[PDB]
Amino acid sequence: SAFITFEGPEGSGKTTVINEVYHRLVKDYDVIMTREPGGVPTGEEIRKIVLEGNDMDIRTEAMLFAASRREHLVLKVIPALKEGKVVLCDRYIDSSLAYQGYARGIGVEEVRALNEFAINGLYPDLTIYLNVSAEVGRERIIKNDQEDLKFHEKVIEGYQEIIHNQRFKSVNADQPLENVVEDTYQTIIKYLEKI
Amino acid sequence: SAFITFEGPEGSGKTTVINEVYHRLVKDYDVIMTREPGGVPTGEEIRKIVLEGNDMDIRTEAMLFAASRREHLVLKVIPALKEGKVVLCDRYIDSSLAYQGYARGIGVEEVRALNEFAINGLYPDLTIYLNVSAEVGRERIIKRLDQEDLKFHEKVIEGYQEIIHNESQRFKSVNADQPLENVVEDTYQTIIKYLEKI
Ligand SMILES: Cc1cn([C@H]2CCCN([C@@H](CC(C)C)c3ccc(C(=O)O)c(Oc4cccc(Cl)c4)c3F)C2)c(=O)[nH]c1=O
Ligand SMILES: Cc1cn([C@H]2CCCN([C@@H](CC(C)C)c3ccc(C(=O)O)c(Oc4cccc(Cl)c4)c3F)C2)c(=O)[nH]c1=O
Repeated sequence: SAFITFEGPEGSGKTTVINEVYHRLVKDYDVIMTREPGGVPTGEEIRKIVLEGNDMDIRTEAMLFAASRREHLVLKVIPALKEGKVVLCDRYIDSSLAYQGYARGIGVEEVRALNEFAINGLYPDLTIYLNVSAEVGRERIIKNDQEDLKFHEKVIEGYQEIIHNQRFKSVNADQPLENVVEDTYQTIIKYLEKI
Repeated sequence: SAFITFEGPEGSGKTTVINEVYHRLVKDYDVIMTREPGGVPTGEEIRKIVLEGNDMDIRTEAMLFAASRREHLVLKVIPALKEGKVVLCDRYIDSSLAYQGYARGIGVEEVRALNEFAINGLYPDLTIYLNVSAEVGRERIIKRLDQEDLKFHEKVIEGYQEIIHNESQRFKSVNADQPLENVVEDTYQTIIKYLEKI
């Protein structure tokens, strides 16, 4: 079994990368693709509260992302890992650290303590960080507003901080998407072939 | 002026909602309600080709929906917007993305390329998505369905979910699982808030 998370800002090619890597890994592994809340009923109800939120307090929002994360982990991820699956998970603890911790300004250490309560030591085996520059990410976002640009920059600064302070494998996401996919696939295969 | 589209699967109460919201808005705004082809002659003739189709190729069907869309946009929508009107439109690009792109399986990116050729930058100012769960929607549709109809209905909803996830800024999702009086009220309030923001 392997619990592989994928992290990055928007415009990092993360959607293309996880989907193409899934289509390649499925030939050899029992693999699933998921994202929180991932169809888990309690998580889905929590997601409704977050998305129906009118100017929700940022700490309440962080605690709801954390509760959705625990439900998804306990009812979807852990059962799949027990079946020996390779779990490809789009966003996990590091998204809360970059978005709630850094970009929203709650503080990375405070959001870490919250998320460590939520995951109770179940950190990923491998975390792919799609390392995109703010400028390349901006162009992909436009294809797919000073405040929006500044928020995108802060998310990237937050990710740069989290990795500055073992499971992380940084992939150059400024390359064309074909190369980002190949490098991510090779990084995952190298890990899985080591058990 | 404002160009407002309404989207949703069948069973979302979309017909009832737009007609009721339109009736209330008419008292206060220079507003019109339309849908494609909406009486535009070329659009009506294209509509006949689509509805008389005998197992029509899904790509041909998409191009005809896009051709009706442009004729309606050029002849009805754009002149009304130039006259300063609020235009309420029942189904637009996102219907093609969810139905032809996702549910019929041509591909959302391919159908978006087709429809961007048709609308030539005229995306809605606001799109109201009547967000119904597959289960409530099914129950409204019955107010049983075969396995092919349920699966198609579920794919349309999945498609809309994916389209709204990748382009949130334009969309305002209204909970359509609520009784229709509340869906009407939430939609009306969302629109008033937007129009007063102009
Ligand atoms: C996992 C994680 C993500 N993110 C960000 C990532 C960028 C997208 N962003 C929002 C944007 C919208 C509010 C405009 C966003 C976008 C889409 C959705 C949806 O599922 O449709 C969504 O809902 C969710 C998602 C996950 C859990 C719950 Cl409970 C609700 C959502 F929150 C959430 C954090 O900030 N922290 C985190 O831990
Ligand atoms: C705008 C749009 C809608 N839809 C769907 C939505 C659900 C209804 N659905 C059909 C069902 C019938 C075949 C049983 C359906 C139902 C009624 C009619 C009519 O006008 O009476 C109809 O004709 C049209 C409608 C619009 C343009 C043209 Cl050209 C022909 C029609 F197609 C069409 C797409 O799929 N893509 C799109 O872009």
